[PDB]
Amino acid sequence: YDDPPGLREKAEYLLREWVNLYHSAAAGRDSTKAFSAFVGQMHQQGILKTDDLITRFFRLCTEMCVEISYRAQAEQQHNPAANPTMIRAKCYHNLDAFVRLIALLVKHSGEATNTVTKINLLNKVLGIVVGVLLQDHDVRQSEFQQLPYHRIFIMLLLELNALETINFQTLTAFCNTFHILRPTKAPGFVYAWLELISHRIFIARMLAHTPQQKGWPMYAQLLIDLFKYLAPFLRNVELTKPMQILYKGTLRVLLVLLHDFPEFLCDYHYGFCDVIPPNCIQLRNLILSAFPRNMRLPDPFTPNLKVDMLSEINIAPRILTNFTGVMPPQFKKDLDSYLKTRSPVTFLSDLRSNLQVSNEPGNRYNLQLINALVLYVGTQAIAHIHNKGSTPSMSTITHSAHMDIFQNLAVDLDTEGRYLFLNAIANQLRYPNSHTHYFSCTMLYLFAEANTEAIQEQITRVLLERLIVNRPHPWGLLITFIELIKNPAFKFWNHEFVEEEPEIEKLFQSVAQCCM
Amino acid sequence: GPHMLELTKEQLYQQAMEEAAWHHMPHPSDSERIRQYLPRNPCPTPPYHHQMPPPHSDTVEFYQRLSTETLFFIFYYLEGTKAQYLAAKALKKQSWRFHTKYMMWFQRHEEPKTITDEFEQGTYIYFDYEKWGQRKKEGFTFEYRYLE
Amino acid sequence: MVTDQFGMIGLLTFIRAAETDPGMVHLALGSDLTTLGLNLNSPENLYPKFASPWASSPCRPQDIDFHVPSEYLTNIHIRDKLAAIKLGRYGEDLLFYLYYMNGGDVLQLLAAVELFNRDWRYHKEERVWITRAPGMEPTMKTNTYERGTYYFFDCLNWRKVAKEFHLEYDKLEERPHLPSTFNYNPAQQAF
Repeated sequence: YDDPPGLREKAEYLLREWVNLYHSAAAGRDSTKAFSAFVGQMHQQGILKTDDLITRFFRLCTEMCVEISYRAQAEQQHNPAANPTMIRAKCYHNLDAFVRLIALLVKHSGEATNTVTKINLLNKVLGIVVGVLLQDHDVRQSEFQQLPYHRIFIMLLLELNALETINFQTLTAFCNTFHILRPTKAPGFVYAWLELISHRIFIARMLAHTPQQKGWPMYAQLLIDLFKYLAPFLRNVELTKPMQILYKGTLRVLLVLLHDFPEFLCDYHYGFCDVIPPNCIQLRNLILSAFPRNMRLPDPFTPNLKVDMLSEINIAPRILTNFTGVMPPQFKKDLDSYLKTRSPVTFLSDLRSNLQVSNEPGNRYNLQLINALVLYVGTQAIAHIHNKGSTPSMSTITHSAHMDIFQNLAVDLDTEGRYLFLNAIANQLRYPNSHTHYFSCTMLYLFAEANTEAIQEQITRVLLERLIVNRPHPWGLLITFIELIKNPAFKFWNHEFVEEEPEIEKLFQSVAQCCM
Repeated sequence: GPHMLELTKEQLYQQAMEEAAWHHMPHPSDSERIRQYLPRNPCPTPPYHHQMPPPHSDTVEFYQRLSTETLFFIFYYLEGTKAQYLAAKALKKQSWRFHTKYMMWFQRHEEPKTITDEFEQGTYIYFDYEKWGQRKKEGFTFEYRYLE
Repeated sequence: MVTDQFGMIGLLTFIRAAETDPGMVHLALGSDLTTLGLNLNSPENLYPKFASPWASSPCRPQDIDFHVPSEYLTNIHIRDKLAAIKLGRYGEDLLFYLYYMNGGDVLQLLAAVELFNRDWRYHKEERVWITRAPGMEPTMKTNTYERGTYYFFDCLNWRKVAKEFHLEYDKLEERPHLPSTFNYNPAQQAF
């Protein structure tokens, strides 16, 4: 680039040798005998002289292992007789030694001085690797090869991992790099990337072994980066075979998080829900099924289940995603003014227009704003009911500024608006908690007070969509559906609709067997 | 028109780069240390065959059930793994002792003739990794220097 | 009524599209997540043995790297003198270990071949390796079956079991099919 002359040849020699020293018997397993002798060699050859030189050396070392990989993958295709396992072994031989050198340098700097120089050096090397990665990725394109970086990153992570507080500084370094290499930035690195963020040691340290759960918000960012990446592809129905592999991969990862860390998915459900497209029933149902471990959910199918008596109906869930922020400051002010006064009455009339941040003919609605409005109005309603000295009931939730918004949106919006609006209500029908109960009654009231068949059809659609898909199915959603199908308002709706379109009846028949 | 054109040029580019990445997906072995003898060779196996190992095979109690030959095979051709650690543990429990120098597992055939603080001397059965077989050695002197 | 995509009509139109969809993901119907090779019923955490997002099986002990006491790192000093792997030299306990551990590897098959060679047969329904017990010839070897005393391997109690049964050559497997192509990544064809 701006490399002093002979530096590349000098570096490529030093590394070529370390690769030979690393595999030697004398090195000492950890390679410490070989390393002390190697640091000295680096001093006399003057590669450690300046910060810029240490930087250039690390970049040149990375560039060499990348060439060794392209050269290996070349004599793989240009000769099919050559063994793929033997070719892969040539890459690892070189990559592993380069990893040991980095790990031993970072470790040595941490011993000799402090954890801040150690960490700064760690970030310096990752920054350099990311840099080589993005250059290769952008130049080689369709020929880009993920193996050097993927092997470097995991081996280094594993080498550095084995105080606890000191390990958080190292996890943070890796998290920042993983976020820098998120698939919207490095799409050609996506499979290696998902293999990195979902690695059994990474998941463990990040979610289980980091204290006071400081690793939880960082992990959630990486999952949002994944969902944000998949969203346009998922939204556009058809998915390529490579995309289906990534989608099922995401399913496996999430299924592990749902089983091992349910409280994690539970706490960040709003966050994930804001980035997952509404058509991804099963994906979203995994996040909406997450509930705290030691909590007994009554069977939704128990006959004569009075839900209004479960002590959990008065406890609000934890929401770690500050949803209120999406609201334009004037809109939130006008909303708060309406909630406490029922003024201006023009706020309702302008509401549909405000939810239509249509700068594009394709977006049509501001979906994030639709969700925050719904959750905000419900939370404020739950507060206003409790403060008035009551429990959210089918009788307490009605004839309030809160229900005026929901009943307005239900009528005034078009079929796309309404679909998006009801999905926002349905995303709160989860484990037994005050939000599950509030939005269950709201949805049940909206159907029963509907003056248009369309409002009724759409509520049935969002609920049935979510139960016709394979398991898991949220508790609250099942409870709501079971309650709806009992209402005479539904029995009447069903009778007139099933007489006109009969294949619809097979959909309802699916729910008996399919459901939890 | 073409519905894929509803994606942005950047999303079309991202899809291209991911699609290319699929042609060379990461291999199970890219994420684990080198296997000199039994590397991963994933292949299609019929569904009627056991696609997964027996339940609780990951315990030292399971490895104790295995033959000594199976355990020495794990110890030599599966070095640096949990499997090798389980094999060493099962062999130790099965009263075998690893010689640090000769790099072989020895078991007392009978109680030793002599026990001092520097060595142990007597008849031993050992596993020869060169000739791949169990072999006796009378009047052998196991120096404690090479025993943990 | 709702003519649109956001109604009931719009819903069965998506469901009936999964009939004609050769794609492995139908975001409307979903998929049986029990069939993804994760033990969702496991009372123990899954993440410690989580292979990769594409694997259909957990980590085996041979997959897990472990910081074994230095002394056990034999290979670097004994590489040359150490015998090469020849399944013909090894006993049946070893072949059965190799067989039962390498689920979806050439090693399960190479072992299945050495087992097949040693006259062991695989019952495709009973899912066990069976062989002729010493001196006991079947009662009536016929066109479609044979009946007699047979030795079979019990992988739960790790022992050969003499269990007397009737076996239909139909339900019995032929010489193991060794995949010729070396360039196979099961991560690529994962649904």
